[PDB]
Amino acid sequence: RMNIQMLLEAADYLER
Amino acid sequence: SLQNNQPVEFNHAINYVNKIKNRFQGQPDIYKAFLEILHTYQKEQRNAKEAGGNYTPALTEQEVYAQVARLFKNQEDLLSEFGQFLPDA
Repeated sequence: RMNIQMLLEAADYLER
Repeated sequence: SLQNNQPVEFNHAINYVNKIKNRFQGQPDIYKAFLEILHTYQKEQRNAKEAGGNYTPALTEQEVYAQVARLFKNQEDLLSEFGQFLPDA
């Protein structure tokens, strides 16, 4: 799955 | 666990999200908004896939495009890069 879940983990990564 | 094995997509993801956070660094409201949108879409998609089959989501790909479009004015560039992630629906 690559469309939304990807951007989700990315943001959660940079954030914390 | 994912399924892909290309570290390129990950890099592109961080670049985009970072681009938005930087472009809207002044207004943290816009950033938090977009995030909440994606989060909601996730809970909806999962609910449907967990409901077995009989279920009607309230937030789909088209619905997200519309909402993000209204919130993102004069910024079709970002909306485009976001739509690219969406498969052939």
